[PDB]
Amino acid sequence: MWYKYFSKQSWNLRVWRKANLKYNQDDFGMTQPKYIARFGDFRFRLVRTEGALRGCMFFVGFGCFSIINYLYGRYGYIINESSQKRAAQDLLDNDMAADKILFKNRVGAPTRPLRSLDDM
Amino acid sequence: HGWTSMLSHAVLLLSCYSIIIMFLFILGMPTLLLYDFGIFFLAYLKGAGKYISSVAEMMFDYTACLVFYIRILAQWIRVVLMVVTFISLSHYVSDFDITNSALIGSENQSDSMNELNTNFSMTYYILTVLPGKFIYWIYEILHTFFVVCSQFVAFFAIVFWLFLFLYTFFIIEKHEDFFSKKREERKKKLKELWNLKN
Amino acid sequence: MLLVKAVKVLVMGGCMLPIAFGALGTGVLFAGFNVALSRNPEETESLFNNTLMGFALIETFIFMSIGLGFFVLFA
Amino acid sequence: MLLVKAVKVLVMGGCMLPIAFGALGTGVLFAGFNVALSRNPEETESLFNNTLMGFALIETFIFMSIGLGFFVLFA
Amino acid sequence: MLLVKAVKVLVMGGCMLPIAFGALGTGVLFAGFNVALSRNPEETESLFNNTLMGFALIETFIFMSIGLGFFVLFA
Amino acid sequence: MLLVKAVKVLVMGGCMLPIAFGALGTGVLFAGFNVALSRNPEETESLFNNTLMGFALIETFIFMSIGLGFFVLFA
Amino acid sequence: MLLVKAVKVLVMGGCMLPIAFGALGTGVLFAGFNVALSRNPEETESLFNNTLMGFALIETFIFMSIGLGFFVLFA
Amino acid sequence: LLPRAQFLNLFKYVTRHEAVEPELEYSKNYFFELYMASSVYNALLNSSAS
Amino acid sequence: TKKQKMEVTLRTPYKEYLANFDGFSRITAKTNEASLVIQNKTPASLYVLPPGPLKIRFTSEVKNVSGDFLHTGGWVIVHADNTCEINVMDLFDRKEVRADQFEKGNIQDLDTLAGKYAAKSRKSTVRLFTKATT
Amino acid sequence: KRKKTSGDLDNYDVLFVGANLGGICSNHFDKDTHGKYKCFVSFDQPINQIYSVRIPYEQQRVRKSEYIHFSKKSINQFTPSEMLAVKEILPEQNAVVLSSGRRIGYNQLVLATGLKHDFSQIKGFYEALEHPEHPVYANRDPETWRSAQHKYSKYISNFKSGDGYFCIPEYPYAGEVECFNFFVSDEVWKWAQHHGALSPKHTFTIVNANEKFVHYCDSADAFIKERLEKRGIRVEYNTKLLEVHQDGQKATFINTKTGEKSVRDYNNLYSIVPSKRQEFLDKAGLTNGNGLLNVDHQTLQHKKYKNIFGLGDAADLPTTKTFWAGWYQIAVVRNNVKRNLQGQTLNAHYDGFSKVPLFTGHQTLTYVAHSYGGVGNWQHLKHNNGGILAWMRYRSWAKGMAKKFQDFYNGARLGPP
Amino acid sequence: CIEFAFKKAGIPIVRNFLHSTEGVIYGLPQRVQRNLAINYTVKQYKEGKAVSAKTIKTLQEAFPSKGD
Ligand SMILES: CCCCCCCCCCCCCCCCCC(=O)OC[C@H](COP(=O)([O-])OCC(O)COP(=O)([O-])OC[C@@H](COC(=O)CCCCCCCCCCCCCCCCC)OC(=O)CCCCCCCCCCCCCCCCC)OC(=O)CCCCCCCCCCCCCCCCC
Ligand SMILES: CCCCCCCCCCCCCCCCCC(=O)OC[C@H](COP(=O)([O-])OCC(O)COP(=O)([O-])OC[C@@H](COC(=O)CCCCCCCCCCCCCCCCC)OC(=O)CCCCCCCCCCCCCCCCC)OC(=O)CCCCCCCCCCCCCCCCC
Ligand SMILES: CCCCCCCCCCCCCCCCCC(=O)OC[C@H](COP(=O)([O-])OCC(O)COP(=O)([O-])OC[C@@H](COC(=O)CCCCCCCCCCCCCCCCC)OC(=O)CCCCCCCCCCCCCCCCC)OC(=O)CCCCCCCCCCCCCCCCC
Ligand SMILES: NC(=O)c1ccc[n+]([C@@H]2O[C@H](COP(=O)([O-])OP(=O)(O)OC[C@H]3O[C@@H](n4cnc5c(N)ncnc54)[C@H](O)[C@@H]3O)[C@@H](O)[C@H]2O)c1
Repeated sequence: MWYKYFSKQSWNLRVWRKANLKYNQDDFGMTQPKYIARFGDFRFRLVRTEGALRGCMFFVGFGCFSIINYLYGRYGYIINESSQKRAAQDLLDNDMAADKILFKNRVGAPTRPLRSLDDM
Repeated sequence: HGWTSMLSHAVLLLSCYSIIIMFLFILGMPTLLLYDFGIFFLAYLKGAGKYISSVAEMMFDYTACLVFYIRILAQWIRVVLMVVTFISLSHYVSDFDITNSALIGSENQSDSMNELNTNFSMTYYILTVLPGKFIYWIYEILHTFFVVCSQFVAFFAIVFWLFLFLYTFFIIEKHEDFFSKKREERKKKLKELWNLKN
Repeated sequence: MLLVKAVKVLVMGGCMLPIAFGALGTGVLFAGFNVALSRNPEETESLFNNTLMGFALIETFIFMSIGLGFFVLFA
Repeated sequence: MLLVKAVKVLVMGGCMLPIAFGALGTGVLFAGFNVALSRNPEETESLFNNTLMGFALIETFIFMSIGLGFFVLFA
Repeated sequence: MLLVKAVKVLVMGGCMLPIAFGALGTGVLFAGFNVALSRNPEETESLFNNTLMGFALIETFIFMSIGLGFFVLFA
Repeated sequence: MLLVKAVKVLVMGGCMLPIAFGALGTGVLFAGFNVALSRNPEETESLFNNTLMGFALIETFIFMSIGLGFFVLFA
Repeated sequence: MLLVKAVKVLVMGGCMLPIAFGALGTGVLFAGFNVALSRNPEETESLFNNTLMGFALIETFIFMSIGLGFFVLFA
Repeated sequence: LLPRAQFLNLFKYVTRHEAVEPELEYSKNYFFELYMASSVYNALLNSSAS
Repeated sequence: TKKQKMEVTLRTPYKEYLANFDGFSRITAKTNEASLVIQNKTPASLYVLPPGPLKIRFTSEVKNVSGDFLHTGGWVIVHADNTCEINVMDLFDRKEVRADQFEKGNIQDLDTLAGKYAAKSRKSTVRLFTKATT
Repeated sequence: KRKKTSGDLDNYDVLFVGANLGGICSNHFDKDTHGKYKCFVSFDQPINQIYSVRIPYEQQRVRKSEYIHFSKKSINQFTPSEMLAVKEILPEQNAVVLSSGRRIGYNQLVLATGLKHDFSQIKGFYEALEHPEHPVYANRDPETWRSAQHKYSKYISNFKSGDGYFCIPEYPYAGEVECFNFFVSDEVWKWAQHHGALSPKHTFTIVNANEKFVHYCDSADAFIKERLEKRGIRVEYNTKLLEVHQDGQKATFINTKTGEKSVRDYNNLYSIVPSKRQEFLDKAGLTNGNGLLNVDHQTLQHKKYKNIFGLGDAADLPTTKTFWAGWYQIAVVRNNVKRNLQGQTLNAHYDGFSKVPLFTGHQTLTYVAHSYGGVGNWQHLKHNNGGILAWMRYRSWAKGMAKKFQDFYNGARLGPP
Repeated sequence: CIEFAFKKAGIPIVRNFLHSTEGVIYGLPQRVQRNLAINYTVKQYKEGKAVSAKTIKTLQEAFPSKGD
């Protein structure tokens, strides 16, 4: 007679795999939008819940961020080395132009940069 | 810590270890709480998402997980205040004025006893200057008591009390209620004894 | 180099801005407590327990700023 | 170059402005919660729920800026 | 060049100013929603909906500001 | 050193900002205490204690700033 | 060196900010005291004492500010 | 006449006629007396005259 | 749907003073929080007046009424159809105040939570009536 | 400055019957004449659902606030309004009697009563549409649903199995092309069969009471029937839904051609609400045949009773009864009506332009543009097979159209031109 | 205070006016004094169980309260 002493007020939830099945995922959460495409539908279809998906992407994110950070260290010069060489000579061209037009006192200090707009 | 003075070469040995024990085990309490939640731990913190993009929510979930810990670690700045405020008082007391002019029959004749010692402070020293040093003393210690007594409460009332009030709870629903009905049947079995008024 | 240092310290001063607003937000919070208390003092405990909770969150951000403050000053 | 970096670290300091308004904004929300509670303390549940929810959106903007801060500081 | 570039990243920081006012504006909105609820909690769903709606409009400005930021940062 | 010291002392001036907001928070707090006292004077002592109590939370930020002020002024 | 002295006197001016907020805080304090008196004139003397007391706390910030100013102006 | 319990639950819905000088929690119980005493006082007179 | 300019009704359980009157121009009374003023077009609202003074201005002089009274307590309702009704326990004129006749045997009270408010109110009205005579 | 005109009058010079399109014309009629005339408006329903964004609404790309609009908003403040339907119309006397009974006179009458929905044509339909769980769906939301009910968005999602029926009533009906969602459901249901969410033994057939989908455009209807077969959808013509049993999920269909009725089990039923002709327009001798107003195809003026006009859906016009078609029908009525009050001629002619999007995919569409003679413009059936071009046009209509119907009712934004 | 007198104590509004005028009944004319009078009888109704006389009218006699 254990069911005689069972309280039906525990039926407020249907817990299965640490998840309540009586959750309105159609009106709340990432699953509410019905304009999701083939990829997002197949993604939720696998996990059935946003709480489980967000949990896995939490760790998969560090994996991707820690990887692209490595590829950008190992590789990366393939696409930005030109902008670095560009800014290198550019940083020398403007420096060379500064020494030409700048007031240097008896010591090598630009004490009057506000002499004109070009000096600033 | 007085009773631990001879147990080592550092009187504060047991205290320097405990501050570390106190830090690591408080640091693991939130970590074990997320492990207890499971893979849904992010819904326990932030709730349901808003956007269909997992990359978008991934950023809002990292904040909630950071905020989850900042609520804890940011409270250790309270311990920094209690220490800094406690050290400033020790520095004022350890450096407080004590001279041969307050000693009875001093033999330290080489410590300013046989020298001409004037100053450029206010006169009526014991009526003007010396009380002011005691006035500041009372401020340093009252400011210390109010700080250490207050930061002590706020630390435990936020790290443990409030932190667990936000992420944990107790259910009002029950699954079994067989005590209520057995007590009723038991009370009818003892009806005759109660009639005698025990 | 020396300039960014002068800026690093300058930013550290800005951290005292929430320290200012936190004081104002307190006077406002405690003002509501008094009026709320004078309105219905029988329910003090509830009104009160919610007060400190709010305040805890208030100065928490204040400490948070100091964190970023020393960070940018040394990172 | 060096100045652009000096401005970047400065923009990072500006992030402590919402931190200030968040404290004031928090004191206000909890100030009304007290009064709103004293007026009708029977409904602690609903009011209290709305408090933290509102608080969430408030702090949400706080950390959003902090994220924006480190972004401009390194990008 | 770098001067205009310095102003670009500088404006990018200014976008955190509405973020501060958005935080304060949120506390005021919910503080009223709380008081508005304790007065007549019969209209939870109504008041609640009107609340989040107004909040949604606020994020429009917030996102609008950030959008203006990156735009001016690169254009 | 001397260059950074100049901005150090300038930052120390920033600590006078909470000194301003703390005053305003005080004027507002005692205002609520007075008006609230009139509505229900039966609990005067209760309100009075909470008033000064709230004020203690104001000078908190004050001393915190000055402490942080002299600190960066020398650290 | 010379600039350090210039920023010192500049900070000394910053002390006039709490002087401004203290004025507004005082007006607000007496503003509530007036309405408070009209609500319950039977206790005018009690309200009055609390009015000046709060104001005394305001001048504390004032003396605290100028004190810091004159200090940083000479230290 | 409706009882006290039914009157209060009905009176809280009052929104067209503002009640802020005395708050609604006090006004609801006060005007209930007026509603009840008015009928009683009038009934006694009619019966006493009869 | 709507009513004319206004109508006021001042009634007392033992006498009716104004079943319906339109000549009055303004009404002012003292509530618990503060003094209010009810006149034409006053929106809907309820009020409860403690034993305070009630002053009402008359465009044309009404017989037997002075326009200044001290009531012992009453209810006020401003109906939706621009109509206000004042119902007080009793009414009298200031000229019949007969001051200095207070505290004639009813000073004794009981030390309880209810007796506390009883004495509180009694003292509040005494200070009020004394001022009302001025 | 200006004072609101009076509504408690015995007669006016202009009278609008309708708020969806009859309100947009009035608000446009005043600004064209600068308020020289006093016009009255009388609608029947308080709410006007934006059916032009019905499909983005079912996709929850449009909140319920941006899809539900009151009739008062379409009407301006100066013009009075009253929610009482006309009980009868007497053109010989130039007056209109309302349900209450107050006789009102007029000089020019504009009718925008459109097609009135009649849920009673299908027994048990409304009661099943209002049930928050039953799989019976419709084209509009009942007025009993609150802001927390989103059953409309579960037609495509909750189709795990069973027999599905998309029913189309007998022409004339409202929502010819703006309510055809059998191309988005196919793409969404093609995915469900891929990962098993939708059982493989399911049946979806389009029950079209009429013989053709688009009556006044052969190019569009030929494209639809061509695309439906390419997708693999089945259709049944001359069959109209007749009854719906909410207990056993039985749908009673009837083939008007053969008069043979059948009963079919259903598990996901969608139907476009059927219309119904109003008798007060037939008793006055204004409609012709089907029940639409007998008006000129160019000037929109009624054949007889030249002082009366008609536009919207109630008008008998050889074109698609869309909303953009209404934008060009209000500019004509405000012109001609402006000329009748001044005795001038009618120089405004309606070309029969109508523009409505056809959603060819979950996030793709193509515009069905055609004039009176079914001739399409440069936009007619372009980027129909999907692509980047159709994808952008879709986002422009879903995320940028519902926010525009607020201005249309206010007046800040007028028609396209 | 009329509001707190009812909240923290079960004092009805009518009883408050009575306690209010209680201290000024003599100041008011005799016309009003005769009006402020309550005297009746309450019986718990069996043949002769109880006979209660309600004459105080200010304490927990006519208008009971929580404080009493
Ligand atoms: C570039 C530098 C690279 C550096 C190196 C990087 C190295 C990386 C290595 C690793 C690879 C990354 C791995 C990622 C996965 C990691 C795990 C994970 O995250 O989980 C899965 C995760 C799933 O994503 P999700 O968040 O769940 O999806 C969102 C929704 O749920 C989706 O909702 P939905 O499914 O319902 O519908 C989605 C979509 C509908 O989706 C579709 O319909 C598309 C489906 C089409 C399928 C077609 C198939 C074709 C067949 C294949 C080929 C056949 C071959 C044919 C024959 C060929 C013969 C040769 O609907 C929409 O309308 C979407 C919104 C509109 C689009 C917004 C895009 C904004 C981008 C702006 C950039 C503009 C640049 C233009 C430049 C163009 C020219 C260069 O995958 C990813 O996150 C992908 C990575 C995203 C990272 C973004 C970071 C960058 C942010 C933008 C930067 C902008 C550019 C800046 C540089 C510009 C320089 C010019
Ligand atoms: C320098 C280092 C710094 C880092 C320090 C980090 C240290 C932190 C230590 C934390 C503790 C780690 C220990 C984890 C224990 C896990 C044990 C376990 O496996 O139990 C499972 C357990 C989940 O089980 P459950 O929750 O009890 O119930 C599951 C339900 O019943 C299931 O219901 P359902 O069936 O509906 O769910 C569906 C499914 C959904 O799954 C999915 O989402 C699907 C994903 C997609 C899969 C790919 C699909 C591909 C499809 C291809 C299809 C192709 C077909 C094409 C067509 C073919 C045609 C033929 O869910 C699952 O089954 C997956 C759940 C298990 C995921 C495990 C994730 C944790 C991995 C951690 C890796 C780290 C390892 C190193 C640890 C280091 C420790 C020293 O895992 C957890 O609970 C994880 C809890 C984590 C909480 C701790 C978080 C700590 C955060 C640390 C970062 C702090 C940041 C802030 C720091 C601030 C400054 C200090
Ligand atoms: C027909 C007319 C005939 C008569 C006409 C002529 C009348 C006489 C005119 C006077 C002529 C000038 C007098 C020159 C001779 C002075 C000889 C002498 O022994 O002076 C030594 C004495 C010490 O100087 P020193 O030894 O040469 O050292 C040189 C430097 O000080 C060293 O520099 P430092 O910075 O290093 O020194 C620190 C500085 C520290 O800085 C300070 O000066 C401290 C100042 C803080 C207190 C200031 C407030 C005092 C008044 C408060 C009362 C206000 C009441 C009203 C409030 C209204 C608010 C609007 O000084 C001190 O520390 C002094 C400490 C010793 C005094 C403290 C203890 C005194 C005991 C008081 C108990 C009184 C109980 C009644 C007993 C009466 C009989 C004895 O000199 C003075 O203090 C001068 C006092 C001048 C009086 C000031 C006003 C007093 C008002 C009291 C009102 C209450 C009584 C009402 C009476 C009403 C009568 C009508
Ligand atoms: N997809 C659908 O099911 C659907 C349904 C209705 C409208 N619409 C859209 O609305 C557009 C224009 O709508 P419409 O103006 O042709 O008609 P309508 O649907 O907007 O209704 C006409 C207005 O007049 C009122 N009305 C009807 N009979 C009335 C009567 N006897 N008395 C008083 N008022 C009466 C109606 O309540 C309404 O306010 C259409 O082009 C169409 O796109 C679509």
